[PDB]
Amino acid sequence: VSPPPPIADEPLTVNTGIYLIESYSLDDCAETFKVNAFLSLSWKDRRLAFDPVRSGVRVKTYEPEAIWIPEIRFVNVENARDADVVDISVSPDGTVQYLERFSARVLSPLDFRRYPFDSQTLHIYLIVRSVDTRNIVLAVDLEKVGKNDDVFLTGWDIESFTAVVKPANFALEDRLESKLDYQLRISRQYFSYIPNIILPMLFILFISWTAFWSTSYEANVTLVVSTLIAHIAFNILVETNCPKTPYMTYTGAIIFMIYLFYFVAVIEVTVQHYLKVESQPARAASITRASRIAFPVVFLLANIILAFLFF
Amino acid sequence: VSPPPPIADEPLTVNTGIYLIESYSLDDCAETFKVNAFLSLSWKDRRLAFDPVRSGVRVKTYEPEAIWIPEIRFVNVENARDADVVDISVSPDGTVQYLERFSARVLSPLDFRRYPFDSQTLHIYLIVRSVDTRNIVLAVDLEKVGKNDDVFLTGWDIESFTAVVKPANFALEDRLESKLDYQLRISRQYFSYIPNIILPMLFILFISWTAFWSTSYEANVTLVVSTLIAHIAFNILVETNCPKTPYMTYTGAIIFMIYLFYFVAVIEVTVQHYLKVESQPARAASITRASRIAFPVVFLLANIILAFLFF
Amino acid sequence: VSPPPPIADEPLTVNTGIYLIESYSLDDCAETFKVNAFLSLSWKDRRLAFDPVRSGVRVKTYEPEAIWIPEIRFVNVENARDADVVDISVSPDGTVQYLERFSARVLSPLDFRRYPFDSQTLHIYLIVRSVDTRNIVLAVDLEKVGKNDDVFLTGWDIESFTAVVKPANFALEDRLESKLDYQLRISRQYFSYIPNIILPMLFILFISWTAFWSTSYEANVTLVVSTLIAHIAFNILVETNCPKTPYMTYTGAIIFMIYLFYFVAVIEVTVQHYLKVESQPARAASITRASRIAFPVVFLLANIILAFLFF
Amino acid sequence: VSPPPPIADEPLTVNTGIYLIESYSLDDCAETFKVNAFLSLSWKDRRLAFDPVRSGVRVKTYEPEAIWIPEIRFVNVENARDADVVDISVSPDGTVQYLERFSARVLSPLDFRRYPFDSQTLHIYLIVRSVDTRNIVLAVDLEKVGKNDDVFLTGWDIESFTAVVKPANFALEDRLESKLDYQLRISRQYFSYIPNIILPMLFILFISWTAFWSTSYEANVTLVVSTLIAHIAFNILVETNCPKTPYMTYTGAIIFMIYLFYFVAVIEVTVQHYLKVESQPARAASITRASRIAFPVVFLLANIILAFLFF
Amino acid sequence: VSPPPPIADEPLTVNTGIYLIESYSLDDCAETFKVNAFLSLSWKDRRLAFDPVRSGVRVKTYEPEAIWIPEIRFVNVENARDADVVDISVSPDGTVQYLERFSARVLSPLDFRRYPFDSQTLHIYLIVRSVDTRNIVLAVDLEKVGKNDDVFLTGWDIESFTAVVKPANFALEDRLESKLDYQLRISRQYFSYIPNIILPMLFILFISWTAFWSTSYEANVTLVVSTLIAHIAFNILVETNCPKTPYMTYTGAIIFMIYLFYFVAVIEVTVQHYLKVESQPARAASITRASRIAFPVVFLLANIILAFLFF
Ligand SMILES: [Cl-]
Ligand SMILES: [Cl-]
Ligand SMILES: [Cl-]
Ligand SMILES: [Cl-]
Ligand SMILES: [Cl-]
Ligand code: NA
Repeated sequence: VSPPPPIADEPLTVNTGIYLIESYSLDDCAETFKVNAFLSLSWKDRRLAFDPVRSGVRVKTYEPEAIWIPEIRFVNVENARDADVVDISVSPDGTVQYLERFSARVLSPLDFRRYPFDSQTLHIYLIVRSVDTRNIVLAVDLEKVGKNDDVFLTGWDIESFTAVVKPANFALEDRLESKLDYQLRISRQYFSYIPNIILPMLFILFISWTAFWSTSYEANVTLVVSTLIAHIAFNILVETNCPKTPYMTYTGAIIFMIYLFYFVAVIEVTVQHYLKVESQPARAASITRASRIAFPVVFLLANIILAFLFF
Repeated sequence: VSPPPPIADEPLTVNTGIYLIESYSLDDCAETFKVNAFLSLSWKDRRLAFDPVRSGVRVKTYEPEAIWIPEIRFVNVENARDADVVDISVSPDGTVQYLERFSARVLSPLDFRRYPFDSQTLHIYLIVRSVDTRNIVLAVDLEKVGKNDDVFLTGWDIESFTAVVKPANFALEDRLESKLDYQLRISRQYFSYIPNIILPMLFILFISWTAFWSTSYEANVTLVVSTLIAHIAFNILVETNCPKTPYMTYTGAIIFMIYLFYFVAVIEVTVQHYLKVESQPARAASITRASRIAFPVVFLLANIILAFLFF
Repeated sequence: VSPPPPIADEPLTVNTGIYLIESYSLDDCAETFKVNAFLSLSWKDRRLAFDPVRSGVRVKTYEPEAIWIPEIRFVNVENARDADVVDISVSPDGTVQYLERFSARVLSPLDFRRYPFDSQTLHIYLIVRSVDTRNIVLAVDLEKVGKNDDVFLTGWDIESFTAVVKPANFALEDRLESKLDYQLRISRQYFSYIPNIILPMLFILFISWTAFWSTSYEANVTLVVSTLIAHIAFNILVETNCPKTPYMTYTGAIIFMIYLFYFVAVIEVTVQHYLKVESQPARAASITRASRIAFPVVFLLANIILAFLFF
Repeated sequence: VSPPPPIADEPLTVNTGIYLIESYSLDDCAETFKVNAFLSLSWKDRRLAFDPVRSGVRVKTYEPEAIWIPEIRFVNVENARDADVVDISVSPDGTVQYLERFSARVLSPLDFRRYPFDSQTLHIYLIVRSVDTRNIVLAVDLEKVGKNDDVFLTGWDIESFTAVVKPANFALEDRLESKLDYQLRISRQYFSYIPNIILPMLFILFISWTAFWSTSYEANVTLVVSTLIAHIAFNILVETNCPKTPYMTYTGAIIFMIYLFYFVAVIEVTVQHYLKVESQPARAASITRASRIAFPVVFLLANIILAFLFF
Repeated sequence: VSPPPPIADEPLTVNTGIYLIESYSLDDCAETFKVNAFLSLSWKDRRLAFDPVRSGVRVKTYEPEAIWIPEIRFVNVENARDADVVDISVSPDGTVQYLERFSARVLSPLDFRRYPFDSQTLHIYLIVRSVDTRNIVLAVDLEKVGKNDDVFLTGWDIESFTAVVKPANFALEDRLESKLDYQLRISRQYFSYIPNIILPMLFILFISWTAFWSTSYEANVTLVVSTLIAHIAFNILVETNCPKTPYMTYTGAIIFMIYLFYFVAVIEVTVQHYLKVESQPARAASITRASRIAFPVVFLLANIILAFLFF
């Protein structure tokens, strides 16, 4: 089999559609997600045309091997998609209706800057390479683009599944490629992060601030250091959940800034003790009394500034 | 091969049955489980009919390629099922009896709200897409739906395996699709969670309450902070075991509430020390004495409340 | 190809044999193990009979596709076995000698009650489904059942590999099934658990009991809490190694009971301090002196009871 | 099919090109990366030559099985590449133009000496084995070597993708082989390591130095020991991120040297206490006062020497 | 196709050779390694013989399906090798020269007794089973056994790749099996273990010994218990790197023995405090003074004994 010939010099229009059946495995570290969907292809092959009155059959059904099917591939897949042809139907005028069910691991980058209050636009790129005989061009049949209502992605809210109707036609290795952009819009469900990471992290910090109502250096040292470790435990836990970035993330900024607070609290605790030993507890008392107000305020204002910069 | 033609205008009824041989790999985080079962299919194809007298056989055995077999797929599978045809039998009246043994990774959401005292309904959705020639509809042959007695799912009690007899018929890309719902009812074996997570977590909490019978700030600080840390160790362990959720879980609520108890115990320990230093140990004594009763009671009442809200 | 015909009304006897080449990957959490073995099959197909005079050769060699082969499957495999036909030999009378080399992940439950002093019986179930023409029945050729001397399973002692000679014939989905039980007997190598988990865990426990020869509440609180924490560290480690169970395990019982010891040691340490503060160190001295003897004994006695209940 | 025959005694020149579509999964521990690219091959096969006049076609398309294709393999792949033929075009002189899309896991060693400030040269080796008929030699068509602009590798900056134009021709198992070296130049994005590992690690060390402004042995012991533990937590985190090497890495050297600082700080803390107990706090005061300056300087100096040796 | 017939009653000699292209993924816990190599097979088939002068062609090239190839398998592979035939060449005399490129996961046990100063002998066993017609016997063509210079195995030094020239001929399931032993000799690169595990572990132990120059029970309890904890962290870390063994390993012995040192240090710290409280600090002073010398010596002597027993 060879491609359908052009009537006039026109490129072949392959109408495409992706219908999500399942979405799963959004790997933050790998910046990948798995998808199970219908891929619909539609193109006119005049060689396949027939008479409905005399043939008595409105639609003719073919096996993939029997006819010419355009070689459609995904740009951003890890391995080539696992596909199973559902149906091939030919209308009397020779319009072909291809339908396959596929599953693929899609590689699409994520912006972690606003984590865990981030939204993402996942991409699925369809592509066709033009043949020497004729040029192939992709189009979106919006009728055949959608998703099942039950499509869920654990820890995410699925906003929309749409296609950018205008293909990106360009030359690659002295031939035309026609690229389509399917978009899955999702927003992270930040709920869990509040009682699991954010609040426990704030409690340990506040516990270290009780050192401002204590004169016991040994006690204070213990408070600050111990709380500090725990901060370390949470900080590390996050790095694991997260992917390394060449930029700062929201949570990353909060976590880093909290380290400075522990460092300064240690300084205060050290200073207060030094003065007490040097028999000048009145200076020490002033610093400790200032610290009781300053820390919460600065910590609080600093957070405000950060949230402003990030949102 | 093409589908059996309709006598009158009727849709084709494909009788289905799933018999579980093996159940395994219930991944809580992935919300998936693996299954190994028999899939039985039965439909009438008049073109295949014969006379037992003329033929000298009361049954006819075909190879998949030889006859028309309905394209049955699973909706909620990760990848398309691994299937091996066991047998295809034809009765003299053109009644086809298809049997395959398959294995598949089924994606079915879980409700973690009552963890680890939760029960789940796992779903296996069978589907058939109608062809241009005729409409296909699924039915349940309850005689061919079951499970082996030895079917086990590690850390779960297998309640039942049943099918919702009435299919969910609907349009998808202008073709009728017949969807069937097979249900595997399971309930979690919470036993382990008592000596592994629940009791150790209560012991560390109770140990922090011994600070209410001590005047040593340094000793008290150590008691609360250390225990808090251990609680942190346990709190983190759970999140690894359990998926991030946009709702609170039972264990999650208990764990979060316990953080508040440590926070308040630190406040009490701080308050008691402050008064002792300000040469007013009679006030301190009252608060500490109140704390000894108040803590256990409030803790206990709060759990009662939570259990009420969750069950 | 169809099944061979009966010469009287008899069922077809398929003689089986499994010879283990390799056993590996015993996953305790998954309750699975991987196996690499020879599967030998023998049945008689009179339709394949030949005169060595005419054919030239005393034994004929066929390709699987060329002749009828009984559909033998494994019941308890995760996915269908990876098999490669080593040889298919036919003797003049039509006796077929089938040899394949396969590899499979077998799902077989484990009893953790006596961990790490447990022994297991791993099962490999062979099965055949009878056809409408004739009934198929499995048999064990004990001459072809065995294992290589070099067969090892990391962290386990391989006791025996035997077959239960009598098949389990039963009806399933209105057809007969002939099931065979191959057994791999193994016992855990508990050696490692002594210097890795058991002894370090006892040392930390005994370190806490040194609080019985101290009057320093602050030092005691450190000893008991710190050591307690370490126990926690070990406790979790086990849980990672082990599977959640609906029953208590030996190690699990020891670990849980040790928590009670820390809890009571904290009580003693609290009690002793309270009395010392209430200016009654003679009562405190009696309790501490009793504790020095009571603890080891009770701990010791308790272990005895536990070992008795478990073995 | 057999190889094209030599006109004169010349070896067959196969022109090659690799165009990266996707690069992902750079595993530091495994020293591997996954790639998805176009592989282009071009050679002259006179047997396939045709006259455009009598044929009426400027090009001819063939199925892989129909013609002779040189057996090109990758040297450094884990498993043989997953390839799909995109197009095979024959020009009138019999110049074959082959194009496949492949995906492969490439094994290429990494130099960790400058981690996380290291750059790497990833290699992809193309190879062809010469046949008994004629010698096969590889060449680079620089017009067909490149990468998509959107090619990204998480946590790395992609510098260049080039080919060493001159093949490495040599003998292997008594046949000549033509080897080509494709190079992917990348440099690590060290950004993250600063707020995640480097800075937290410096803060904990500096906190240990507050012991130089304290006379409380118990507070100092706690300060150093605790901080030391945190370092330990960070040290372990790294060796998990980072592969074991037979050489020292930059971060590894910093981490190891920091251990010496804790060890010496413990000695100082011990010495200072010993003197204080021996009723000679003037000596102790001198050592502590020296330590306040010495540590930062030595630490600071030590780093310069290290950074110098490593860069 | 059937096997080549014997001229005289001789068994068929299949000359073998394995040439390592790549060696990777040495999994200590799994006791496996992955290999990518050339497998060469050479045997003589008189049915395939031809005339050089008459034919004009020195060598004839066949497709695997066209001729008889001996069924060579690997004994110790997890799954059957992924093989791709590179070339089949027939000499006039009928000597066939087969060459495939394969990749396989080899299961070969490891001796951890001297870890991390251990050397291993990895095995690759080639096997052939005889047919009813004639007996097949393997031989090593040392000219075709080797490895690429660039073959590396992360964290290991590759010593040699050799073959035991004489096969192990034996009967299994009433047929001859000819087994060959290919050996990959490797020695572990212990460098990393010194600054990563060994030295940090010694530093924490020396820090515990500073308790011998302190009279502060509270400080000593902290020193010994904390450091002890750190030791635990390292001990556990090692357990993750290593596999459970039925024997003691070198590192395992060092780690276990170090626990005894902490246990005895706690006893000393307890004893010293008890005497101080009983108003007898002169006895306490003697024990502490003895301990300072004794611990290093015994620690040092015991280590010597251990190294002697292990090497
Ligand atoms: Cl694709
Ligand atoms: Cl399916
Ligand atoms: Cl099977
Ligand atoms: Cl390849
Ligand atoms: Cl093999
Ligand atoms: Na302390």
